[PDB]
Amino acid sequence: AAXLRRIGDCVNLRQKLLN
Amino acid sequence: EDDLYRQSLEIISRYLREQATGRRALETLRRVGDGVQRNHETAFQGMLRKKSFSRVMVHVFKDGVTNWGRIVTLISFGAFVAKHLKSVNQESFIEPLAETITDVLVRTKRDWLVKQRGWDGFVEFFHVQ
Ligand SMILES: *Cc1ccc(-c2ccc(C*)cc2)cc1
Repeated sequence: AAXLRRIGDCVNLRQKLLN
Repeated sequence: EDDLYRQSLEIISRYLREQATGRRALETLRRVGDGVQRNHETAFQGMLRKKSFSRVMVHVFKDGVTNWGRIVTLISFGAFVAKHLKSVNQESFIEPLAETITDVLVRTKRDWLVKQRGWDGFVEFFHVQ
C-alpha cells in the first residue's frame, strides 16, 4: 500500500507539472 | 442503475482483458497506465509477490487523500497483475479482479469521483501528454 500510494502521488505530481 | 459503476466496470474490465489477453477514457488509461507499469515494473513485481488486494487498495487512501495518480496507479497495477495471470494460465481471475478494483473504487471513493466529474475528469486531468 505504501508503494502504490507513493508511486500514485509521483504520477499525480508529474501530471500537475505537465498541466 | 449505478451508471457510474457500470461505466467504471466497463473501462477497467476492458483494460484488464486487453492488457492481459468511454473510448476516450480507455485511450487515456492505456497510455498513462503503460508509463506507470514501464517505470515501476520492479516495484510492481515486488508487490505482485505478496481479494486482500482490496485492503491494500483502501489502505492507499487512508491518509485521506485521493487523486487521479493514485487511481490510475491502482488500475495499472491491476493490468500488471492481469498480464501475470494470462502468463500463468489463470485468466479466470481477470474478471473477478476487475470487478474487485471497480467495487473498491466506486464503493469507497464514489463521492470524490462524482465531484471530479467521473471519467470525464480523468480524461481532462491527463489531457496534456
Ligand atoms: C516503494 C517506492 C517508494 C517510492 C517510489 C517513488 C516515489 C516518488 C517518485 C516520483 C517515484 C518513485 C517508488 C516506489
